[PDB]
Amino acid sequence: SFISTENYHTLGCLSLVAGDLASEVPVIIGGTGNCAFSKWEPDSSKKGMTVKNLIDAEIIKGAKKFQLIDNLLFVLDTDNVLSLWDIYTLTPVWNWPSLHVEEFLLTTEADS
Amino acid sequence: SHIEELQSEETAISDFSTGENVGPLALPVGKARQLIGLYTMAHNPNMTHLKINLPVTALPPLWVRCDSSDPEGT
Repeated sequence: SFISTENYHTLGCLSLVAGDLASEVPVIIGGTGNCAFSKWEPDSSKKGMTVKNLIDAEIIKGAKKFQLIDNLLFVLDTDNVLSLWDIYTLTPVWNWPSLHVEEFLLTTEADS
Repeated sequence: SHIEELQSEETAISDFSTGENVGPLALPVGKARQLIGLYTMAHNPNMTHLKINLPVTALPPLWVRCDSSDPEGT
């Protein structure tokens, strides 16, 4: 089933991340265009995902890469700037504008 | 704040008010997030502060009104 982001991401979607929090499936897609962020969640009454949250391309024009460890959406913007976000409501928690991080990797001895 | 200089004898269908005033309103959710972030940053010891060289003093909470302009319902 193809779901089109042509009505929200007019310049192509750049990064996609999928998780399972709050008894849902938050699929956060970061791209450039009318809306920088699109949060798709599966509709329980239908067959497909619908948009639940939208962030305009005003402060951040888009997301290049995501990494969702747990309740922490580390968002790398189009300016190679890393930031810390809370996935529950997408509120600004932290920002890292001093470090021009082209790519960031988070590694830990994961047990649970 | 303008002077009428055209004559319109046609019938216009519109409604008008005779004493209604807009009271307190709510800020946009995107605007509210910026202020919530500013409050969070102003009271964070891990900020590279530009005007304060001391640990930040705690203050009673901030609550920004939201107009629910997003499908959050907030």
